[PDB]
Amino acid sequence: KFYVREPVNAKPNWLAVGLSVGASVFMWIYLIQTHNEDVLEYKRRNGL
Amino acid sequence: PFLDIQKKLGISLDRHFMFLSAEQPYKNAARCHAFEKEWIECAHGIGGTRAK
Amino acid sequence: DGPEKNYEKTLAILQIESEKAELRLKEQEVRRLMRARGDGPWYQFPTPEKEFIDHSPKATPDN
Amino acid sequence: VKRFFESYHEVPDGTQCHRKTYITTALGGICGIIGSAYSVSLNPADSTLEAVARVGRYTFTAAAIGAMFGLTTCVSAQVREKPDDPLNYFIGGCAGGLTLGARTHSYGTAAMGCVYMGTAAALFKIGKLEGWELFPTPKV
Amino acid sequence: ARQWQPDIEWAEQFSGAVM
Amino acid sequence: MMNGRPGHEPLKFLPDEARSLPPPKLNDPRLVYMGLLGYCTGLMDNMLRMRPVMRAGLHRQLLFVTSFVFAGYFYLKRQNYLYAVKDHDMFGYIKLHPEDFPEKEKKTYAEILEPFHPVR
Amino acid sequence: QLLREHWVHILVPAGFVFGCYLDRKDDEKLTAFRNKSMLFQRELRPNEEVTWK
Amino acid sequence: MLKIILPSLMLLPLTWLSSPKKTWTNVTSYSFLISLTSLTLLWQTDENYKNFSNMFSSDPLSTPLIILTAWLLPLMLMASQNHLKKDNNVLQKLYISMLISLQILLIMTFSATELIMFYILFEATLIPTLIIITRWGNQTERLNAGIYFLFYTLIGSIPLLIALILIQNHVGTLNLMILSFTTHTLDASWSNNLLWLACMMAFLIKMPLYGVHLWLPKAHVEAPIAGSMILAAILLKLGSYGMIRISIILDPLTKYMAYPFILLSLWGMIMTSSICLRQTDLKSLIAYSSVSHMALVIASIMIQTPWSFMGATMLMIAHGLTSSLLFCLANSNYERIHSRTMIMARGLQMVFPLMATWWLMASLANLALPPSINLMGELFITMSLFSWSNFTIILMGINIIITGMYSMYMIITTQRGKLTNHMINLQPSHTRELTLMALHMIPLILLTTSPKLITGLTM
Amino acid sequence: QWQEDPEPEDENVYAKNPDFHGYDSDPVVDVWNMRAVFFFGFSIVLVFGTTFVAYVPDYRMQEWARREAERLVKYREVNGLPIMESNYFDPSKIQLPED
Amino acid sequence: MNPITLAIIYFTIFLGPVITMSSTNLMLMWVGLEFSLLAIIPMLINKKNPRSTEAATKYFVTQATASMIILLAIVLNYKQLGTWMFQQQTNGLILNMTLMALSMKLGLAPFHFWLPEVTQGIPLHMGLILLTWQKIAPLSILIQIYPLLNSTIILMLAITSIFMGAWGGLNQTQMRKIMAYSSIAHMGWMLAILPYNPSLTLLNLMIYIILTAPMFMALMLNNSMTINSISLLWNKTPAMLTMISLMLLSLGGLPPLTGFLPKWIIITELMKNNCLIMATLMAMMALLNLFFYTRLIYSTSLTMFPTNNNSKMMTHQTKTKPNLMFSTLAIMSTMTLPLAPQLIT
Ligand SMILES: CCCCCCCCCCCCCCCCCC(=O)OC[C@H](COP(=O)([O-])OCC[N+](C)(C)C)OC(=O)CCCCCCCCCCCCCCCCC
Ligand SMILES: CCCCCCCCCCCCCCCCCC(=O)OC[C@H](COP(=O)(O)OCCN)OC(=O)CCCCCCCCCCCCCCCCC
Repeated sequence: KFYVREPVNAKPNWLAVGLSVGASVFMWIYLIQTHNEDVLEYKRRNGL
Repeated sequence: PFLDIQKKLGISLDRHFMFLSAEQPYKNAARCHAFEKEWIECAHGIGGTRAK
Repeated sequence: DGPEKNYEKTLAILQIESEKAELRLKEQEVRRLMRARGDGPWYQFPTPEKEFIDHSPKATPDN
Repeated sequence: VKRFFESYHEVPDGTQCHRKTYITTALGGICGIIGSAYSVSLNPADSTLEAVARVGRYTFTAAAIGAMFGLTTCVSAQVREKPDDPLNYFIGGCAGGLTLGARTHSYGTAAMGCVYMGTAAALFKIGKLEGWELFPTPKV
Repeated sequence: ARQWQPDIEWAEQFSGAVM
Repeated sequence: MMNGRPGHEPLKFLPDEARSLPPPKLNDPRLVYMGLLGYCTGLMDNMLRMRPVMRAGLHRQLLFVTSFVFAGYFYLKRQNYLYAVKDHDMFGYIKLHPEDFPEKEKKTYAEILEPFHPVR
Repeated sequence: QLLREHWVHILVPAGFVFGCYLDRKDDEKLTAFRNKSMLFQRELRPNEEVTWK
Repeated sequence: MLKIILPSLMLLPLTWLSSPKKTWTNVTSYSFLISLTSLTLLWQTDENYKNFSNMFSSDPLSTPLIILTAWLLPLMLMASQNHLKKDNNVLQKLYISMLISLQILLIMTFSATELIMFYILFEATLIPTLIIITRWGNQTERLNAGIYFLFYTLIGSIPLLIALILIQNHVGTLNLMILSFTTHTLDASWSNNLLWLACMMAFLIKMPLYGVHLWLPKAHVEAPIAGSMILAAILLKLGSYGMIRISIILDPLTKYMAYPFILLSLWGMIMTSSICLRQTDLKSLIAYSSVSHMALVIASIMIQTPWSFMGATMLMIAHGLTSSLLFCLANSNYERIHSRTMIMARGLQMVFPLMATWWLMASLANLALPPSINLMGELFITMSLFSWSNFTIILMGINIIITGMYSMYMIITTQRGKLTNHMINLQPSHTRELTLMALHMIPLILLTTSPKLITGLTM
Repeated sequence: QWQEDPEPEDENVYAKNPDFHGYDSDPVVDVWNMRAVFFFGFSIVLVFGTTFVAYVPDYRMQEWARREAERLVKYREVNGLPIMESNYFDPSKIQLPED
Repeated sequence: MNPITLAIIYFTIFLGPVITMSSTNLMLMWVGLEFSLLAIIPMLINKKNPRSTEAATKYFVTQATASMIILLAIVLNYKQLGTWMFQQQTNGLILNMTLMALSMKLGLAPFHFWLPEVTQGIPLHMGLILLTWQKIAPLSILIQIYPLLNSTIILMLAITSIFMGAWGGLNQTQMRKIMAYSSIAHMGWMLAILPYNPSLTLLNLMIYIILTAPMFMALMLNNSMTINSISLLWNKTPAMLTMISLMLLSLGGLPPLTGFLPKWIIITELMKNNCLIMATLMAMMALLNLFFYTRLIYSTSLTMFPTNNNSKMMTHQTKTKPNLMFSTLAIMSTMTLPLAPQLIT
């Protein structure tokens, strides 16, 4: 223990870290998915 | 309206008393009921510039 | 690569800028004509809604 | 007064110099009473006597600026027999600026009035020749 | 040799609510 | 100015006709710049809360990047849809009123006589 | 451990090979007129498919 | 060109990620590689202009300016890495970031194919030189100098934006080549006169024209050495480049409308050379010399002759190099004696022999020694001006006489004469500043050897 | 009076490091930063860049236009054609206005 | 202030403008403005100081007079046309009443005399809520009736708004008054572009909001009330001087900042509608706005004003005031200019 008071950021907020990582990976999967069905809708509507 | 929540959800919070031939209590028509009825259905679907 | 690459790339650039210029000019003329006499999709100014008019019989006949 | 200010432009410049001086004096007087009303309302005087005195001084100053501006413009146009030329309005603008400097009692304001009012009157002449629109109706 | 930086008078010219 | 067009759904983000548009390729300068803006936002956040600029809040920087690319991608889809319907309405008006847009016969530099101004 | 210390020396060469890469994409994009310029109209040799890349 | 822009962009992460003991070395070496990479734009084996993309292109006029900016960037670092030794690491990296950003934005500005992007990059370069002058300047007057510089440039540049938007609405695209091909003759009306004045006034302000040149001497006096370099060697040439680009759509009324600016340029170079004769500040004297040389550039660009354009281009490059070199020498003396006084340090020929040789060669470039590109530009400008009107030779000769006068007056009162023996703190020489001297002078020798690279669009 | 530090005096940098090169205070960085600006400024730019632009062929078609001019002078002098026609464009392809 | 009243007042503050945008009726837009006024009065008199009482009283009387001129216009329209809409043939006198009332709602010149007075003497958070949130509902009503407005009086109101805002911003030293005059100039820009295209009006409104929010936040961090207070920010919080400079340059409209984009595209469409004199005068007054911005930057970031002794314990203590939203809004208000075609509809 270095500081005389315990910092509010002494220990990582694990709920916040888990929510951040989960939101990031969920948005990545959702983004790549919507890119894929947008491509498929493009090709099926224009015959490509 | 500037935002169209009213048209999006289909609710009518104030769109049913804009004018005279709108919803009237106990079917008591306002003055000039037929005349601005003709004005609305003339102007509907053609835009403001063509309405004038 | 030689002069023909730059020549044909320049021709493509000049073409693309040419359609961009003439499309912008027609966009200006289309906007001017539509504001003068709105008859297309844009600049359709609002109008009170027709479906909020009663067509049921009422208390007085002279309507 | 719209018909009046349109009747300013009925005749080409250098003709009816008295009429042009009268109408520009009237327009300057209108601008002066507006500015004096704003001055007495934003910054109230200690008594109504000096309040109406300040209104009179501002009205007389603006009327003098407009009067000598229009007068010098018309006389310069008919001396040079060149009616549609912006330099005549530049000379009139400096005449108005020198009237402003004389009423303010400072040659610096006189010179600044010369250059600014000459530029403003010159660009007004270019606008009224080559069809510039100050407050146009929306077209696009 | 040191860079000039604002002193008391240059710092106090900005106080007075009117400038 | 296009809010009054016929068939305009009220307060709609991306209608079904927008699904006829090609999507962004997801590796384009606009989305890359939006991700770089998210990374700069995370770095700025670290510096302002007085942490190491890139050694701190890696999950925060990752979330900033992901959120920025998400918003940029969907906003880009909406803007490409809007520009597509702008050009579509423009071309439709052009074919609807051909007499107001006559095809001019541009004439060559053998009968056009441009003035010559010598620089001497 | 040297790759940790001298990792900054590859950023500028990375920008150079990235800059040359995007310039190649520009040549692929602005190619409406491959072998259509009226000054360079030549029939394609049997061993090639494009005039320039 | 994009292969020039990207590694200069990645210079900034290199600056902010390098060790504090290696940042200067890494950025200087990689910016030298940037200059070497930018040297490839001289591969012009055919007459057609190097249209790299839909938004970047190179020209016989734009190429030397890009190469010049990429060449002065390591010189800016080398000169600035001595007055920043007693400075914070974050502020040092920020100053390097400002220099790199100025170089990037000027490279894009010179390589622009669109005048509105040229304007956006014009103010993009306007910002960080203000930051440099106002934050790292030495005296109190740096804030006033920054205000003067910024608002002269902005009041110039807003009517340029106005005229650009109007001409874009008129023609459609505002692309340089589309304008150059579908150029339309103006009707020589009053609206066209005001349009011409609006689209010319920005570049005339930032050149600077005579009468509106008051921002330049205070900007160079209060500026640091890198700011003095960037202004006096790139931004005035940026104004000239803007005039050469935009003058093609302004026929024919520029024939009579060029009259007041030619007169202003000729009399302005006369009176500013007179100020150089009577001036007590070295940085001010070099600044007013820059005003006179840019007045020559204005006169050539206004008379619109192929000799005038070629001489303007060669004088652009020559004056940029020699003005940066003169400012470097003045700044070396300033970090020696901590004073900008013209007359205070006199006998430096003894203590600094090789630096006095660099002084002599810089002033000989300044007074247009043959066969240097300074003389090539100045002489071909005289040729075109005498073709335009025969009586310009009198003003031109008086300007040339007073130019030689102030250059030799500089040399005599700064190097020759008895030494000021009270100046104990005269460090012998730095290999850093001597290397800076040689890297300024050697490209002048090479461009003298081959003047065909910097001729320009015409010839 | 207001608590300001006194004016710092610039010391003789050559007193501690007699082999000072201008670049940084400690001798190790001083000599390596010197070697960088010479090897990357003088060596690979002022020599290789000078050599690269020295061997650029046909710079703005100068050598081609000399060879083509010699061809056209050869073509015209042996056939009786003038070296230069007064009109660049053939007047039969130009249709002037009637009045 | 308990959570119950906090929730009621904040929800009414939110509900007023949302009613105004979402509602078709002129009556309901008027009552939404009314909701906004009643909801935001107590937070102006939250601190219970005499300056807050003055600000609340001035704001209340000005807003009440504007509301009743709005109500006069609404009732006169309903007499003339029998409906609750300025449809196409409502009287120009009624429309001028609406425009004067909505301008004095907004606080643009020559109805601008209260806005620096009201924003002075109130805490910075309520100045932020005023100068961002309260100016959307009048813009909603104004955008609702864009083609019917009189362009002459619109342009005159706009140009005098920018002139008075630029001159006041040059004169004042207090940060709240500086923000008020900046607000007046920006509303001049939006009001000028309003009849030609409300899309650029909304774009300029969003750009102004996303520039004004983080600058106000930086004012909140130390309650830097004056130019001297924002000048010793180098000793208070040195990591934000760069963003302060960039935000004020974007507020000035220098390229390549994204705050140049609203001014640039507004001027572009002004030339599309041929009002070049108007646009030129507006642009030079925007340069004057940039002048007082640049003087503020000179005071706070580029120079280093003298600091005092207790700033040592200011450095000793630690702060978590800068929220998560500050950096995102700052980056979108600084480096968004290459996304200009995406920002413009
Ligand atoms: C740094 C110098 C600053 C001062 C000088 C600025 C340049 C001077 C010349 C240009 C006028 C001013 C800028 C407006 C640019 C207009 C360009 C344009 O499109 O022109 C064609 C247009 C004409 O439009 P048009 O070309 O479409 O005309 C159509 C013509 N018909 C119909 C026949 C087809 O000109 C204008 O609109 C000019 C309006 C100018 C109004 C504002 C003037 C203000 C006063 C000027 C100086 C102000 C700042 C300095 C104050 C004093 C400081 C000490
Ligand atoms: C392009 C824009 C530039 C802007 C500034 C750039 C600054 C950074 C420069 C980095 C390096 C790039 C150098 C660019 C110039 C290189 C010079 C060069 O080698 O030119 C090629 C030339 C041969 O070319 P060639 O075509 O044969 O010549 C014309 C014949 N028709 O080769 C030669 O003639 C040989 C040259 C080297 C041999 C030694 C020459 C010694 C000359 C001594 C001169 C003495 C007198 C000097 C007087 C000075 C007075 C002030």
